[PDB]
Amino acid sequence: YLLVKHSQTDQEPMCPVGMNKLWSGYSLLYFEGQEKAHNQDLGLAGSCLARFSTMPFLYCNPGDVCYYASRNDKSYWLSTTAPLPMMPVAEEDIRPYISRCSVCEAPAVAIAVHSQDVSIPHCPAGWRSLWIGYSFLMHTAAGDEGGGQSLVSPGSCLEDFRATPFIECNGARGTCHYYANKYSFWLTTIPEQSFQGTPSADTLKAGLIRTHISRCQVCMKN
Amino acid sequence: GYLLVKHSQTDQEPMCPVGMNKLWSGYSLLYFEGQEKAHNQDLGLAGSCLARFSTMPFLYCNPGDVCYYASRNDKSYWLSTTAPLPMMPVAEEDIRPYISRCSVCEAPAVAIAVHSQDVSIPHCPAGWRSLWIGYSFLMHTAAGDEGGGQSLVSPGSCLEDFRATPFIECNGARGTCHYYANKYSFWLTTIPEQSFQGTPSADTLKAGLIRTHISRCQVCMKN
Amino acid sequence: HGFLVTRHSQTTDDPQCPPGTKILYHGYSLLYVQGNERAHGQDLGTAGSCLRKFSTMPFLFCNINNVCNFASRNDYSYWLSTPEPMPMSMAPITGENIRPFISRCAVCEAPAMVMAVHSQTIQIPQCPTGWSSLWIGYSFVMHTSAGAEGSGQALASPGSCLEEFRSAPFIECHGRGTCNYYANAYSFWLATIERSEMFKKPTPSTLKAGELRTHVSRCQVCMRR
Amino acid sequence: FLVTRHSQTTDDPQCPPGTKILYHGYSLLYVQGNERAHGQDLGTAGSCLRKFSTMPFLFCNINNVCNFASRNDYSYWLSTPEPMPMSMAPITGENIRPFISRCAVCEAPAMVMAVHSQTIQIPQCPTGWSSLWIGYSFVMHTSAGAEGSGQALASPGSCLEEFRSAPFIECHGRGTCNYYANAYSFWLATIERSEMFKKPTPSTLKAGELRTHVSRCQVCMRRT
Amino acid sequence: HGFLVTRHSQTTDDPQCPPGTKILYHGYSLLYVQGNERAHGQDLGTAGSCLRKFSTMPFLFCNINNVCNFASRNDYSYWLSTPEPMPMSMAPITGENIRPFISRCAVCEAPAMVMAVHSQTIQIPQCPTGWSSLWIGYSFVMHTSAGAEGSGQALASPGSCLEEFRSAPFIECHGRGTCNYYANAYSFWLATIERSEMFKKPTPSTLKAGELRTHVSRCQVCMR
Amino acid sequence: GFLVTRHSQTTDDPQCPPGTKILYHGYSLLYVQGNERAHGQDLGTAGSCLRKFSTMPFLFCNINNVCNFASRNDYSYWLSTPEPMPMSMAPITGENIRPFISRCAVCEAPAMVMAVHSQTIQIPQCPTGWSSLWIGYSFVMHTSAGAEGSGQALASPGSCLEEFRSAPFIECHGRGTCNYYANAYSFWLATIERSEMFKKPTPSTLKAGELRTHVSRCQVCMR
Ligand SMILES: [Br-]
Ligand SMILES: [Br-]
Ligand SMILES: [Br-]
Ligand SMILES: [Br-]
Ligand SMILES: [Br-]
Ligand SMILES: [Br-]
Ligand SMILES: [Br-]
Ligand SMILES: [Br-]
Ligand SMILES: [Br-]
Ligand SMILES: [Br-]
Ligand SMILES: [Br-]
Ligand SMILES: [Br-]
Ligand SMILES: [Br-]
Ligand SMILES: [Br-]
Ligand SMILES: [Br-]
Ligand SMILES: [Br-]
Ligand SMILES: [Br-]
Ligand SMILES: [Br-]
Ligand SMILES: [Lu+3]
Ligand SMILES: [Lu+3]
Repeated sequence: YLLVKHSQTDQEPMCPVGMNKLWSGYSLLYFEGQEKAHNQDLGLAGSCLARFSTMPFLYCNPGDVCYYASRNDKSYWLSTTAPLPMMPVAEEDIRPYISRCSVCEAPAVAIAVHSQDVSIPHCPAGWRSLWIGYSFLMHTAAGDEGGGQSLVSPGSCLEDFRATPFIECNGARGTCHYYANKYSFWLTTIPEQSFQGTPSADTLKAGLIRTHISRCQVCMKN
Repeated sequence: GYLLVKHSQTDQEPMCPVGMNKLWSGYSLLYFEGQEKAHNQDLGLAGSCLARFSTMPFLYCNPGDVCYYASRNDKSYWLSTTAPLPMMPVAEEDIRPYISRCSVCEAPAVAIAVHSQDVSIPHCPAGWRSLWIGYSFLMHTAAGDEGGGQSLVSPGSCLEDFRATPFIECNGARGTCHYYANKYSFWLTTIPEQSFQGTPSADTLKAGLIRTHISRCQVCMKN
Repeated sequence: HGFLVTRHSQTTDDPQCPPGTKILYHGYSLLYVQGNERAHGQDLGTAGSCLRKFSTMPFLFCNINNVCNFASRNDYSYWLSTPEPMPMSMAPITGENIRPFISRCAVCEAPAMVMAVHSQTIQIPQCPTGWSSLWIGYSFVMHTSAGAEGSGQALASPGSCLEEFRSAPFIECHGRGTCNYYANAYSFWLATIERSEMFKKPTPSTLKAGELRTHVSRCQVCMRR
Repeated sequence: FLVTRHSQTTDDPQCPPGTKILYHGYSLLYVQGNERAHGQDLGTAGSCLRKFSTMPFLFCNINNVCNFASRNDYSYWLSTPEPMPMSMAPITGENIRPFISRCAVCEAPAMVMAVHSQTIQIPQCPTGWSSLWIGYSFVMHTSAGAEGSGQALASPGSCLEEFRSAPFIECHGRGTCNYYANAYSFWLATIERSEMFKKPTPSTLKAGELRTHVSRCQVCMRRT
Repeated sequence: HGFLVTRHSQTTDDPQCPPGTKILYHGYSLLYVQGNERAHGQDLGTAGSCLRKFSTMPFLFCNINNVCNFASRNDYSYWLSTPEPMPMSMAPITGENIRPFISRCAVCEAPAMVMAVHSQTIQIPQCPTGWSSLWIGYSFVMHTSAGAEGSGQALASPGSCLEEFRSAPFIECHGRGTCNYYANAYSFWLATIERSEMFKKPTPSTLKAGELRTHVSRCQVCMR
Repeated sequence: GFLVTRHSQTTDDPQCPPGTKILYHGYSLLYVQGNERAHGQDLGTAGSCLRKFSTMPFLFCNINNVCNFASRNDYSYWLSTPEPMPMSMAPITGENIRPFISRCAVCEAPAMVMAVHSQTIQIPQCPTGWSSLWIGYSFVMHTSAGAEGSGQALASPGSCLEEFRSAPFIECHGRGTCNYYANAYSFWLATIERSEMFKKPTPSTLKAGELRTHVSRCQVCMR
């Protein structure tokens, strides 16, 4: 099994004590080609690309012509906690904003469990805890494009809630930036034991958010 | 029987030009969203001035002879006022101060809009008089990739008051409206070049340094 | 000055031009088309919604290699329909069997401006002072079908005023030559709003056969005198 | 290894033989936020939530402000045989409970997969594998705004034990749920090998003539 | 009384106003724009499709925090083009080199209203009685480009009647300052429909250079 | 019981890689599109391998308990062979479609199978302790009608096509036709020099004879 860890810092994360690292890279969320998003599961090795670029892909048509950084495509990456920039950052200035990752060869499968409660969900019997966090569900940015995580995948359990955990890189421009239409979606905490048929609308400001976000824990068998 | 439509961008009905009889006043309708599909009204046409407001002014039916009113997840969008951005959705009566008003006036001739794509205000065609000057409002987007735009020759594309967020979203059955972060307004730019700009220079503009970067326009009427 | 007004019979018979107008030509009622999954409509109040010749595939497309393809992919065309019922089989209609389902239209020249007004009530709104009546109907604003794509009508255009209410006012056709009604063919109409409730949370309502048209906004198409 | 099962009823499904239970929950098909659909494969634990809510998520913006059940988002869940009310009006509150399918997430000793025959016959499990259950090939679906998601054909999620023309229900942040006319379920069709490369013969089927025209599937585990 | 009519040369030369009308101004032919992935066009029959100044990015967008961004993302602008040959390299065109590819337009003031009529045959449709001809052309209905996004023309408007048929009538430009013709740029035109074929399965056809213009509906722009 | 699916990209059945055993063969399904909504099957999974082919492998049902098969305007997309479009460039139908569809094999493997990408013209090496199953080119996503489409997980064998093709898939319709269209786009990982990772990308337009050499390479490995 392959355990994927995203540091959410400009430093590569360490692999668990008893695990060999296959490679390190940059946290890829999704590509957008022809305004169609194609995502990588944050819990799968595909979300950890060894080499970064504002435009890491090219495209071809049946006429046997391929175009690289010759149109208007873009890429999205999991970001670090660096503060929001006033203007787009270019080239070398992008580095501090891209989350780093490591792919580790593990002994057994890893899963994520979610409580939909303020309490941390316990790992199944015969399973050990790797880390705890918040239930990251989906995201949207340019247009209605975006994507989401598999709740059983470790990628759906980010160590801490973050309003805008990803950044947009505008392909051929060679710049990345945080735009106002960026949304992150998270599972909520539900007071009821198991059934809530009538949600009570609410707007949450900094400091009063986390108590409303579902908790999770990533576990590995044994 | 030509019609002139004016949107105040305030909670007060606009006055029709002297000599033009007002057919009616209403609320500034930008667009409806049904099944996540936007259907806009040209701000320069009378259809954009709806006499009676409602967070859900429409209903829909399917071929099985069943119609649903405010029974799903549709919405409506309206031109807004200068009322301050609320910290949370405003409900029912509290919505009123946020909705722009409009008037439909019977005019003697067809009115048009001209745009400069410059800091300088464009003149009306020879023989035409100015009704008002404003800023070049091109298009907009909000929920999802839905939204719409104005006809540059229509008076609807020329708003007297520039505003980063000229419209508000009403969430249909909820009976509330609010300003969400994915709301975008698009305006024609002021181009430094005289007539041909083959290489734009990216830029980010903060408040106070915006209006001088927005194309200007005038709404005109012959005579 | 050359004002025009288009009228749709919603039947296989040509509609008569409204009082005070003269006939230009008749045709079939085109609502909208969908090419490469993108919908583009023609306002029912304009001559563009009235084509002399019908076809399940009224258009073709070309690429930058100078190659055009006609009825060679998976495109659509939507037309206003008649009261003709769906076949008992509920299967797609083809060939000559399509004829009875397509609405007819008339493009007429008017001596002055033509417009529509909506009451947003069950009552017919009166024409503005000095304007004469051309016809009355129901407030038809937009529609959606395949892929939730669609188009709509300008609220001051005669096209937003359909003379006969139909829960399914249009039929879906395909380049392959088939047409049919689908459960997701939705018609949107202006609702009735009491002035006192304009700023009150809408009261949900589910309507069934017999009580549909009694809760839809009414309209009148008028012409300046 | 995990295996997820959906009862498609208000009763908790039982873990298949050879597997141990982890937890039970409600069957989540997919959610729709800011007009974008995002599903959880029915063959994974993500399709099984411990708690139900018409709005099980919230969204946050660039200004670090989150909004919960304030806009027009959706949640979709596998449903039960519960009849649609005669009024055809939206269902609310506790009255929603009878319409929501239950699920079980179980730990299995070996990998599990689904196979499809594309005929009325049940596809055999590969040599060396054992059957956990049989069903009908469920591929994808669409609802509000023609948005939707689908199942991986190799996953048990693409093999529903009970065929349903309307297998899921639509809910809104408002707290309302209902079956709408545009709710479509897509299934693999049956194909005669003699007609694989022939123009498909169009067909419109009605009640009682449905199941016999949908591809069959079997969920198998690589053990014993 | 003052009614505008817009004409597009589809070349680098300014088109002349038709007889009976007087010129107001000349510009470049804007087909449509694409911002935040949504297309928005300007009907070719209106003055809005004729801009005094050309730019690969003639607009900017502003957000709820009162901040506007100009040419910093991935938006587009599309313009009617000329017969200018596509570069041998097939690479994007930049800066001043874009000029030869952009169509010019003229906005004219007419004494009466103008309309377009379509024959849906190879015959030039006659103007209604009491209307005079301004020009003839081919029935242009809609188009799509990047992201399959696009817009169209009102068949009742002169914009639906292009004087020069072009398989590739427009060019795509980006805020970056690059423009080019891409393989997914599609132009849709009204087809020629034969009377006995109206209610029959359309006969599929794939046409190549030389047999194109002959299978496209003709039109005529008329003035009262 | 780990699984790995392989696609021949020809009419011949592909063989299971050394060290793995065959379960069954079929036709290579890339994705389907119903009600204008695309849904794909990762090429590295058994879901992309159907025992039976058809231009319309699915049907749909509504809440009135009525199902429709090949009765609207839906699509199916399949990985294709080297067979070119007929000179007429018109849609292919019936038996003539056979030569265009790729075959696949679903195999059982002793251990985990994964793909690695070099993002260079070099073939990436399998991790220490892993053996090779096959090598290829980095195929990540695709789009066609309406710009809809799907893609591959970068650690999935499906992101590693053994033979590069500018047009690796063919489009089919419920009406029984299939063909290549100009807007059928295939997206691949590009080659990136380490010193250029954080530098503005250098645009490139590639033509026949220089395509394959500018695409990232990959290798499918098994522990
Ligand atoms: Br690009
Ligand atoms: Br558990
Ligand atoms: Br922004
Ligand atoms: Br907090
Ligand atoms: Br609603
Ligand atoms: Br927001
Ligand atoms: Br077609
Ligand atoms: Br249906
Ligand atoms: Br009724
Ligand atoms: Br059953
Ligand atoms: Br909501
Ligand atoms: Br419905
Ligand atoms: Br049945
Ligand atoms: Br841009
Ligand atoms: Br291209
Ligand atoms: Br030709
Ligand atoms: Br079909
Ligand atoms: Br094509
Ligand atoms: Lu989109
Ligand atoms: Lu959309």
